[PDB]
Amino acid sequence: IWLSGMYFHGARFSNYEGWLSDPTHIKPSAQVVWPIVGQEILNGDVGGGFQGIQITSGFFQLWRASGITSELQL
Amino acid sequence: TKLFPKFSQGLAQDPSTRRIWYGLATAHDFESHDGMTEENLYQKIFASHFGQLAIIFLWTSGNLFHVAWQGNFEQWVTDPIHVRPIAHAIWDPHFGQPAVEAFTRGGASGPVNIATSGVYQWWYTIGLRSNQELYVSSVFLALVSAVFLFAGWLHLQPNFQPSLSWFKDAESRLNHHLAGLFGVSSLAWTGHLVHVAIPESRGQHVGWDNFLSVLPHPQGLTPFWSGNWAAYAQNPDTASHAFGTADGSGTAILTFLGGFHPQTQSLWLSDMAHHHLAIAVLFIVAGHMYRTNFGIGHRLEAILEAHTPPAGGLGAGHKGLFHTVNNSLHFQLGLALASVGTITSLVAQHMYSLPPYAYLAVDFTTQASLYTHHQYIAGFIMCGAFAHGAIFFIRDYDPEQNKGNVLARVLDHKEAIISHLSWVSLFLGFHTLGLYVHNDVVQAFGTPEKQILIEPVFAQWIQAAQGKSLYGFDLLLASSSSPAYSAGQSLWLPGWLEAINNNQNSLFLTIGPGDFLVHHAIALGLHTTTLILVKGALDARGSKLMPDKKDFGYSFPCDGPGRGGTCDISAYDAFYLAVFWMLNTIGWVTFYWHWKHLTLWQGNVSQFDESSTYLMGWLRDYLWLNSSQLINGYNPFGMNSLSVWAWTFLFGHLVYATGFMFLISWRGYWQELIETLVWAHEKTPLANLVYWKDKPVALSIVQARLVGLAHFSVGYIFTYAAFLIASTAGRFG
Amino acid sequence: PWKQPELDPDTPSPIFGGSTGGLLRKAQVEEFYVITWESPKEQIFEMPTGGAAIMRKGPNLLKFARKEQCMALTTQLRSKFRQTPCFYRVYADGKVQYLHPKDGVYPEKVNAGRVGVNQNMRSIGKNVDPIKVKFTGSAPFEI
Amino acid sequence: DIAGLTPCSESKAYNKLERKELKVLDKRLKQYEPGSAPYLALQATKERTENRFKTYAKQGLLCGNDGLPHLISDPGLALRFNHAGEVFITFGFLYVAGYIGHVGRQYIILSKEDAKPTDKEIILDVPLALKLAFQGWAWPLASIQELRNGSLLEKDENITVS
Amino acid sequence: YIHNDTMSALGRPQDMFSDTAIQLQPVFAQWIQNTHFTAPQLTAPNALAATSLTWGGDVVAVGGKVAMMPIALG
Amino acid sequence: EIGPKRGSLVKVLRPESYWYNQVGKVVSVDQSGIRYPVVVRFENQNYAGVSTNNYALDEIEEVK
Amino acid sequence: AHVVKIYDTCIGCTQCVRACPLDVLEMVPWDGCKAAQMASSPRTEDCVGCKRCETACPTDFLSVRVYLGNESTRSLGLAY
Amino acid sequence: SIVIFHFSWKMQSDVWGTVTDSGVSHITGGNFAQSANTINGWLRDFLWAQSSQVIQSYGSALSAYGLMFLGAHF
Ligand code: CLA
Ligand code: CLA
Ligand code: CLA
Ligand code: CLA
Ligand code: CLA
Ligand SMILES: CC1=C(/C=C/C(C)=C/C=C/C(C)=C/C=C/C=C(C)/C=C/C=C(C)/C=C/C2=C(C)CCCC2(C)C)C(C)(C)CCC1
Ligand SMILES: CC1=C(C/C=C(\C)CCC[C@H](C)CCC[C@H](C)CCCC(C)C)C(=O)c2ccccc2C1=O
Ligand SMILES: CCCCCCCCCCCCCCCCCC=O
Ligand code: SF4
Ligand code: SF4
Ligand code: SF4
Ligand SMILES: [Ca+2]
Repeated sequence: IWLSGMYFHGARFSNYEGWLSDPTHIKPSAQVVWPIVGQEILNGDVGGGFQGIQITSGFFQLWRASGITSELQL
Repeated sequence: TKLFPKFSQGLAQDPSTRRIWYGLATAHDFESHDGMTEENLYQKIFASHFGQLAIIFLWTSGNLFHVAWQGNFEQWVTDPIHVRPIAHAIWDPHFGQPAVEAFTRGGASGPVNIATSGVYQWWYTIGLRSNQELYVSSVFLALVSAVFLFAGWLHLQPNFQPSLSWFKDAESRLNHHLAGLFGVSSLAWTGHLVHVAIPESRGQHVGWDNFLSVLPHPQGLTPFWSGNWAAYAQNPDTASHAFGTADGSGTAILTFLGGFHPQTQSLWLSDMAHHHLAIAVLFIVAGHMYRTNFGIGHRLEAILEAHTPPAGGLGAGHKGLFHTVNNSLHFQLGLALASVGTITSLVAQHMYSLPPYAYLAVDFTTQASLYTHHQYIAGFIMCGAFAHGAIFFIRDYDPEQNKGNVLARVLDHKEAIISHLSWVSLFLGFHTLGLYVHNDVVQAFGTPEKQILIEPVFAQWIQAAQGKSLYGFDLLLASSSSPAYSAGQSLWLPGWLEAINNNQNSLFLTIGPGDFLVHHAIALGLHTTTLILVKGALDARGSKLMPDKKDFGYSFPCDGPGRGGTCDISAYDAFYLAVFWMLNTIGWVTFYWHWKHLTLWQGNVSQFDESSTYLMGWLRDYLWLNSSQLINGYNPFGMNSLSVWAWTFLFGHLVYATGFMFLISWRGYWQELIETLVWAHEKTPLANLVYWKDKPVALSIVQARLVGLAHFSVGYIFTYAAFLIASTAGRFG
Repeated sequence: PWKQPELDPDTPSPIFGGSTGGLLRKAQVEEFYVITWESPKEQIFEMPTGGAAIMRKGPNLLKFARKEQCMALTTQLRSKFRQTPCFYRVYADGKVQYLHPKDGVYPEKVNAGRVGVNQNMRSIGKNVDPIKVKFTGSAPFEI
Repeated sequence: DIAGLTPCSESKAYNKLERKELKVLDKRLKQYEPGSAPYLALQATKERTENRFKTYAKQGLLCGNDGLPHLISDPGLALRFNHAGEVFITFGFLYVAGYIGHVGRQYIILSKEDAKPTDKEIILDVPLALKLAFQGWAWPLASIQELRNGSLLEKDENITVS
Repeated sequence: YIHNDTMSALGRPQDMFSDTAIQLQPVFAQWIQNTHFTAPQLTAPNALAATSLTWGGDVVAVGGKVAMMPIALG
Repeated sequence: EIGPKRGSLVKVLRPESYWYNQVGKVVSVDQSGIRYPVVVRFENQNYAGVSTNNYALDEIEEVK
Repeated sequence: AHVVKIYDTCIGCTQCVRACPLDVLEMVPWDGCKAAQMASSPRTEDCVGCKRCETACPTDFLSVRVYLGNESTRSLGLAY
Repeated sequence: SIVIFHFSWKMQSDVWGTVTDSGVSHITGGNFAQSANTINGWLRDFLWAQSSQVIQSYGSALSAYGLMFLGAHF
């Protein structure tokens, strides 16, 4: 269930398609926060027309290693 | 059977290392020594008192000697603002080439260390101006110390040992202590202030060779024996007046001027004499209250028996309290420690606001070190007062003697007292932590306006009621028509108002929303430490989990792992737990003092006022910013004067971490480990020839708590002293 | 028991490999204990000093350094193999002392052949306070 | 204009801080397209910041020397001026806190009048808890009526060792 | 470590355990690193180069940032 | 016969017991002249875990 | 060594003699309880102080008490 | 904790960084060999020299790390 959640988050709430065309300039991100009390500041500008929590799990590099282009496969 | 614990045959018959350690622990518990009577106990206490006085006078004599030999006192008098005080010289064969070159400061020929005790300003204020007067006074203090040592031995001899009633005589003791020790000594001090300190401050040299030929006042006692006592306050020292010479001096001695001095930023020396004189007259007239062997006076037992309100407010009132207090020693010790611990904090709070020594406000490291030193000393003494109160309740509290009085009456609702203390502590903790975390999160979300800021409208009102016209409360002492303002308008109100309205001194500092939360944090620490100590003192002789606790003493490990487990159940354990809270409370009050003064001294008072609301601001602008020069004492590019402080700054961290070991790990694990080491030493070749005289054993449970607390307290003290003196000395004078 | 069985040597000790936890310099300089029992068959028991040893048939004798070790082996043999052991305390000079069971029945029975000692006819809680027993060297419970 | 403070409507530090935040938020607007989701999110955050500054101000709230709003807490000092709203309305917390306490005390007393009241604590009696939750709206009246009758305390039935 | 602390505090930097003063070099790990580096020439002929760039001499960099640079031991 | 009625709730008066000023049900009262014959049983367990104890005749009082 | 005491509120359940791991306590006959037996402690010098008897005591308060005192080679549990 | 501290400081001072035409510049100043021999070197050049980002993290995108930093300490 946890592994499926990481794949679903990378499929919907991430910028994997934007990072795939520029791996040396866009930072990975796979988590977006809702604007309740403040909290917009956490949604950092990670680049690629997207803003969210920058992840350090390496899921994007792993999804790069075994071919995965679109989000439909995720 | 060894013979080292001469006072205890039980520990003397111990075949382990426990005999050595415990031999150094119960060495002063004269109440539990083999074959000890009440008379022998009181006489032993009377001797140890003289030994303490002798070592105190010897210590101060050594301080005068070291400053007179290596300190630049004569060089500091001619320029008390630029030059730095010198404690003593440094002789270390371990020092290198750069250590000798870098440790030489203050205009010296060899390496020395600057003094933070602030004794130079004190001696310069009282009148010491030469390097010889400290020498002759140091030999005088050594002589009086020798006399005290002889006196202590003298009274430990037959036909010279005092009886038991002599010790149990409160009327003459209070009469003599209030008249001679408190009053005659104060009269002699104001005599020295008017005969030496006042003329030396005006350039007129007065010493033992010419004090009998120079009159303190032109009139010369003629007004003291005449109805013209105001002649001693005719011309006070003017504003434009140097403290070393007679430029702009006066001839008055007993004045009454509020505020400070324009050049030294301290109180007027012609006011402390008047103060000590009024205090001397009050104490001497108050020392004739109790009844000695005459036909006048009061009786303490009669006053205590007569103080009982009707309509059963306190039941028996104070009946039996005289015999309860006089018959017990821990009660008197707890009362004395409570009074001393309270006045020590009073000394700390008044010395920074109202500096009494000349050129003391300029020395920034001296003020910080003196305030921190006096506050930590007050905290330890305050913990000792409650510890001795618990010892009193366990050792000498007989319930049949004082039945139904206030002492036995406060014990009936100990659950109510402890529960209400618990409620106050929980309230302050929840709300101070919540306000700090709310301001922190709101500040972290890039929005400082959202954070809650409460203005202390009560303390600001008090400051406006005492003279500060910055807040705007048109109240008395800050108005122009109040009876309190017209009263004293010609006595001390102009100087007091001029000193309180200035925003550069430390007299009634301007408070704001950042002091509100810190004051609440101080209140939280005080109520929590009081809760632990009061609970350990009231529940000392029994509880519902252990009703016969009074039959187990004061410091026992536990009462087994039964009935759920009774770890840390003695009153000693309760005091042990309260030492940590005392350290935390004193650390909070000193962090507050040092940061407010650290931001006031550098003209950036707006830094603390806007960055002291959130804990991240505290950690960044206080612990991280002011520690830039301390850790740079020794780097791979050399070293400097602050390197010693940098070394002890890490030394304190190491002592603290070693204390965590004795606090976390318990005795059984270590007992098995020591057993394996014993087998190793017995079955090893060429080293089995030697053998231990006493069997090696692990430290006890109570001993482990005491050693861990000692390591924790030593690290907590050394680390903060290093950071305080380094951060202040490093960027200021 | 009916007579203190005198501890005698030349008893078959159990087969056991060399252990490491036992009989140090105190077992010789000061004192040590010794437990004897009777085994009805050949079994393997656990010594309170390391591994396991076997039970030699007939009499059995073991030596230890602490009384707690002999008491631990005694309760192990009484609750796991249904035996009746007894141990002694050998002093440095060689004075053997009978230790368990002293009355010889068992220490958890009555037998009506022992006088009570260290008993307080008062209930706990009726003890006087620390203040009353001052400089008397005695304590509330001791009184 | 009390305790030496000044209204948030006439403070330069308040406006300076407002412009600072509106500028640091506006600096992130250039990094995105004028009609996408990050642009819409940044625009919503800017509108909330302007509204908050306007809402915080012109409502009697006053700041002191740094543009940060300060709060007056003394009653009387907060009643003589329009500052009662900032903290003197403590009755809201006192009402909710007393509501929680009265509901819990009513559930403890009623559940104790049953054989073995223990399993009723680990397994709540939800129809009794929901009925007691909606019946305690007038909790101060029940508290004063339960105090005069003496049904709020005990005389001397407590496990004490005093 | 405590000895180097005291030697640096006392003004004697030439009496501490460092590379400039009295040193201690990990010769065994230095020899293993050298063995792994020159190993694909004699004891691994089918291998193109060393199994890692930790002990090598060729620094690789993608996007201007260093990827795997040789590691020295002192 | 000398103690209270079996099955009647009583109050403990031992000042050093875990059930001081509490209410316990009397399970049985011995008639052999022992020091503490009134045996009571309480709903709440003590710190050790037991729930019954035997008291004397003077340290047993009727409920309220 | 430690001082063990047995109060009169004993019921004679013989649990402390079963819990003692050093054979310190014993059961002597008595005429003040239903079991007609009270505990005693003749081998007090062998008390180690583990307080297992106090945990085995079922009456409230405990009928047996272990007051710790001076330590010897036997009471310190030393095997060397 | 000492293992991960050694890794982070050694990588930041001897491998990671950025390469340019005039050599390679590490993340830190390459002070692993001249500052790890003393205990004061760690507390000064690692915990105090670093963590300044964690300290000054308020109001930025990674503002949750300063809150997590203070929260973990509590
Ligand atoms: C006008 C009528 C009057 C009044 C108002 C008083 C009032 C008082 N009398 Mg008095 N008296 C009177 C007539 C009167 N008397 C007459 C006609 C006589 C005969 C001449 C006396 C003779 C007399 C004697 C001999 C004594 C008094 C005493 C007292 C004082 C205490 C009485 C008491 O029960 O303690 C109060 C009752 C309590 C239960 C104490 C409560 C303790 C509280 C709850 C503790 C809370 C502390 C908590 C931490 C607070 C937090 C605050 C924070 C800052 C720490 C009290 C102020 C006694 C006294 O002098 O004490 C000063 C005293 O001994 N009276
Ligand atoms: C007038 C006669 C007289 C005098 C002068 C003294 C004096 C003294 N007695 Mg004594 N006593 C007397 C009569 C007298 N006694 C009689 C008649 C009896 C029998 C009934 C006793 C029975 C007695 C006993 C049993 C004991 C003493 C003890 C002492 C010593 C107290 C310790 C001390 O030095 O604190 C010094 C106190 C002060 C300096 C004043 C108080 C200080 C307060 C806290 C304010 C601080 C001042 C100021 C703010 C600080 C400035 C200094 C700073 C600038 C450095 C002291 C020297 C004790 C002892 O043996 O020696 C230790 C003791 O045990 N006396
Ligand atoms: C007027 C001051 C005073 C006096 C006369 C006493 C007197 C007494 N205290 Mg007491 N106490 C005091 C203040 C005082 N205390 C204070 C301020 C505290 C709070 C810290 C305590 C807390 C306290 C406790 C908890 C206990 C006593 C006990 C006792 C009694 C015997 C133990 C003893 O003293 O042997 C001497 C003790 C020692 C020699 C131990 C010294 C080890 C010290 C603490 C460590 C030193 C720190 C470190 C090594 C410094 C070196 C730093 C390094 C870098 C160089 C004795 C009657 C004990 C008792 O009642 O008997 C059961 C008891 O348990 N006291
Ligand atoms: C105990 C300390 C404490 C306190 C006093 C506060 C107080 C506050 N916080 Mg804060 N906070 C805290 C801790 C604390 N916080 C901690 C520890 C954190 C970290 C987790 C935070 C994180 C945090 C954030 C992120 C935010 C706050 C915010 C706020 C404000 C919100 C006001 C509100 O909730 O709207 C109103 C709530 C209600 C009206 C609740 C309704 C309850 C019922 C339905 C009504 C009550 C009955 C009603 C009054 C009728 C009674 C009748 C009566 C008159 C008789 C408020 C001033 C927010 C803010 O805006 O900052 C200013 C916000 O952004 N806090
Ligand atoms: C609704 C039950 C309830 C009630 C009426 C009280 C009432 C009280 N408690 Mg208390 N408490 C409770 C539960 C309760 N507590 C629980 C569950 C705990 C364990 C966390 C505590 C722990 C506690 C401590 C440590 C202290 C008090 C204290 C006090 C008194 C001071 C006022 C206060 O608010 O303190 C604070 C109360 C708390 C911090 C507890 C808050 C936690 C919530 C409100 C409890 C949850 C109750 C639950 C929802 C009820 C179920 C509803 C039902 C329909 C199912 C007061 C009479 C103080 C005292 O000694 O008296 C002066 C004190 O020091 N309480
Ligand atoms: C345990 C115990 C003990 C101990 C105790 C203690 C420790 C206590 C304490 C305490 C404390 C530590 C206290 C304190 C105090 C103080 C106070 C209480 C005060 C006061 C006062 C006032 C009232 C004032 C007023 C004023 C004036 C006059 C002037 C200015 C203004 C004002 C207002 C400030 C003993 C041994 C005894 C025994 C018993 C028990
Ligand atoms: C390490 C350790 C030991 C073993 C510690 C021992 C045996 C200390 C002795 C080691 C040397 C001898 C200490 C060095 C002594 C000091 C440097 C100087 C002491 C001299 C003063 C009295 C003057 C315990 O006994 C123990 C007991 C209970 C809880 C935790 C522990 C525990 O952690
Ligand atoms: C947890 C129970 C549901 C389990 C099945 C989940 C089915 C989800 C199937 C994929 C749904 C994707 C919807 C995305 C809509 C927006 C498309 C744009 O990217
Ligand atoms: S202090 Fe040690 S022996 Fe005593 S109860 Fe706690 S764990 Fe057991
Ligand atoms: S404390 Fe241990 S050794 Fe002593 S009598 Fe009780 S169970 Fe036996
Ligand atoms: S365990 Fe307690 S009640 Fe039972 S026999 Fe021993 S002392 Fe008596
Ligand atoms: Ca001179």
